[PDB]
Amino acid sequence: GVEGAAFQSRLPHDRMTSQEAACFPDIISGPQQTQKVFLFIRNRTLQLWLDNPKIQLTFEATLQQLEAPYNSDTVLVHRVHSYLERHGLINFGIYKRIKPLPTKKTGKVIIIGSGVSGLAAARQLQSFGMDVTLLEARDRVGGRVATFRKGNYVADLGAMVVTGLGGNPMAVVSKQVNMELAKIKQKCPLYEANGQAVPKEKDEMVEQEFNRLLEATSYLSHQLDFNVLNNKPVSLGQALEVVIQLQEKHVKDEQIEHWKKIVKTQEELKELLNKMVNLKEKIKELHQQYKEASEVKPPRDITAEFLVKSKHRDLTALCKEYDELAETQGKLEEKLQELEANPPSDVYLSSRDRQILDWHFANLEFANATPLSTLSLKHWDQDDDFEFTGSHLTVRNGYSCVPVALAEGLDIKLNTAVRQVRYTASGCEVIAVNTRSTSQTFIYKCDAVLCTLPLGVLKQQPPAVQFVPPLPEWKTSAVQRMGFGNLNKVVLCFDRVFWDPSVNLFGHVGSTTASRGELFLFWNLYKAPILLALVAGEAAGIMENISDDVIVGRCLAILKGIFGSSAVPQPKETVVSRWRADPWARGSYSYVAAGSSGNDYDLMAQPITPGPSIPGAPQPIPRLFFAGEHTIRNYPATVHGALLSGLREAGRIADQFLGAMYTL
Amino acid sequence: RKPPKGMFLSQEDVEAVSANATAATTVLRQLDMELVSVKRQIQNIKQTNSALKEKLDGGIEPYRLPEVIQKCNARWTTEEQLLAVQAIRKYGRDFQAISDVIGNKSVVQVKNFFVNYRRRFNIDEVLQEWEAE
Ligand SMILES: Cc1cc2c(cc1C)N(C(=O)CCc1ccc(-c3ccccc3)cc1)c1c([nH]c(=O)[nH]c1=O)N2C[C@H](O)[C@H](O)[C@H](O)COP(=O)(O)OP(=O)(O)OC[C@H]1O[C@@H](n2cnc3c(N)ncnc32)[C@H](O)[C@@H]1O
Repeated sequence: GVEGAAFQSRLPHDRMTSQEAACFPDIISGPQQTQKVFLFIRNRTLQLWLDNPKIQLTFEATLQQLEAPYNSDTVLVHRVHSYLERHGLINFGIYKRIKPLPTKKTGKVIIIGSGVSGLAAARQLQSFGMDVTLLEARDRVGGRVATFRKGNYVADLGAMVVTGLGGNPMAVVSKQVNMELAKIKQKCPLYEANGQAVPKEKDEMVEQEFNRLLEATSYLSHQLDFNVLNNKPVSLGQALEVVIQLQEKHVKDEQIEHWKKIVKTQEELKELLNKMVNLKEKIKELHQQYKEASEVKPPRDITAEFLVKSKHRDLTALCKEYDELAETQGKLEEKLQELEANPPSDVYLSSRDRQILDWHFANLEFANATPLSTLSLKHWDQDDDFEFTGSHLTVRNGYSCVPVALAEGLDIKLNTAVRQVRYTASGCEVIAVNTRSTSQTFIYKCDAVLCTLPLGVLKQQPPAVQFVPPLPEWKTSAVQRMGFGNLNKVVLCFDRVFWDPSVNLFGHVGSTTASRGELFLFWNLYKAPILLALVAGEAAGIMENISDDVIVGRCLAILKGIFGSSAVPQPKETVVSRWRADPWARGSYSYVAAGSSGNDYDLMAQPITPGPSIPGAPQPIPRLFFAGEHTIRNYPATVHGALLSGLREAGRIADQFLGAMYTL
Repeated sequence: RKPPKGMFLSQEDVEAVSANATAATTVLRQLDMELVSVKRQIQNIKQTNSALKEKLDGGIEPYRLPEVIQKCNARWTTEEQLLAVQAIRKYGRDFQAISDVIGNKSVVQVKNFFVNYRRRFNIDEVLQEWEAE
């Protein structure tokens, strides 16, 4: 309904957010009726934009289509629209300006990096009538949204997946830019080192154990509070080892008490036989006695008669005792045969079993772009709450078209490496060089600077960008604490598809746990015959120091093993990512390192306000702003997260320099 | 609130597997060594009881005795009075074993026999002598 719009805009349809409490403190402290009005006015405007997002949604346009009792308060509708338009909840992306854009530009902002966060902020700021220039070290826009293109071949080496349109802003962008979106069939068959598919009964076993082990950690972290150890934060990798150990321990604890039941009974029987043998010996001699008494032939005196009759009662008596004992001997004899044929589990996981487990671990090291030894046990899955609904997709025409679509109509200086950022009470100065010849030096002066420098760049020591004055201790510390990860990609261009073209992806189980991520997953995503091979976890950084030919070799081998040496030809063209080596990234995306938290992502976004130039002067305005995927606590390491951060700062910057007139 | 069914991990255990760098291997190598010790013990009682089973070959079939049907007559022949007194001295008050010895008398007649002939046979004196044993 209208309420679908609130969900698709990541907003609770039935209460006001902390954001809106700020801009509309009257309405939230006000009577619950005026609230309901507002939230409807919001949702309906969100709707109108959403239904067609290829055209600007002007305020007048909104008010026309809204009907009473709600279109009675024109100032509310005007406040609501202006709030939504500011924070890119409507009229963001690539719309068609109804009102052509006034050339009365107010303010000048310098944006570092033509990435998706940068691209999004620049369009918004320009959308708001500001002077924006984007500085750019590379000779192309997109940053980590790279897309390879040679002839008919197309394959991104950066992001390739849109994770769900359920509340994804990329949903809107896919209608503004013709993105050919294809779903990803979940089915992924695993193939072991030898080249034989894992049997279905095995596949399902290990996977289930995998999720079983992941719950295990969470229970251990939340219920047992196992989150510090030796004055160090516990990682997810440690908590997994501990859980696996404790399962291997339980296996043994079970065998121990199983055989302990068996030897209790053997001992219990062994003492039965002892009675049996002694009694049988006794019976043996008492027979002889009864027999000898029987031999004295009659006629006999009563004592000699008594002695037959009584040795007869005596021997029958012992014959019943011993009869009851082999009644009991049979009762324990089968129990021993039972328990010996009811043995519990021999192992917890076999060598071959674990190897399959590792692939699930490699797959999980790829999702977070880091070895599980570094992920925070407590916090690594905090974004896993805000997931989008729907299925993950890919971009058949290359994810490169989004940035390029955004880059339309913007001032972008490529081959321009920012090298010192200099911000003071009266304005800022950005100093860049030409990348091709580092001779040419450029000085850019501006009211504010938006920094979308990758976190790996901000991390670099010695610094590749100098901040004057230096970033304060709270912001650097955040940068140290945070995780910037690494996940590599190999793109294999062939003249003929010899894979199962109904499988989007299939995996390869590694030989050892140390190299679980070395090319452990392949993707068939494109119309052209192209396979993508992932390099995750510890394998990622190690493989950057290795010849491409070698890497494509190890690739070829693996495929040959899976499909036969004569079905896989040499690839016509090949490319391999070296993201950590790239100096304009120095990583792939951020992760929630152990000792970090989500708070750090919010630290990363707080803007910097410089000290007064003249002592005793009034508190200055903030001048340094941060966006980028590492700055958005709720949706990190994703293209949409970068985008939303860009929309966010452009909203922040603009309220700061153009003024927010929507708080009356 | 509870760990996923079929995953065991108690507060007690986790600490023991975390206390030292090699503690996890150390405990596991105990149970490993302890399991073989109990396994070797099992062989021993198997060997011991395989022996004790040879000694019981043939069971007691050759030492068994045939059963005789025996209608409980209530008359006390002078002989079977004398079997009773000897039985009393041999057993005391196992009224049942005594009944087994005579073979034609049941516990009740056996039981009150002690009273009808208590005087005439000095049963207390007989039992008194039977106590000393
Ligand atoms: C490297 C890479 C990045 C991504 C991916 C792959 C690779 C290889 N993606 C994936 O396979 C899977 C990731 C993934 C998937 C699902 C989930 C998830 C989680 C929870 C729930 C559901 C799903 C999580 C992860 C992938 C993906 N984002 C996505 O949604 N889809 C994907 O499927 N991700 C991340 C994405 O790629 C980035 O998060 C975003 O692309 C970054 O954008 P920004 O940081 O804003 O901007 P920039 O950083 O892109 O640009 C910087 C500009 O600064 C320039 N610059 C530098 N230094 C200087 C200087 N000194 N002077 C001047 N300019 C400079 C630089 O040269 C560039 O010009």
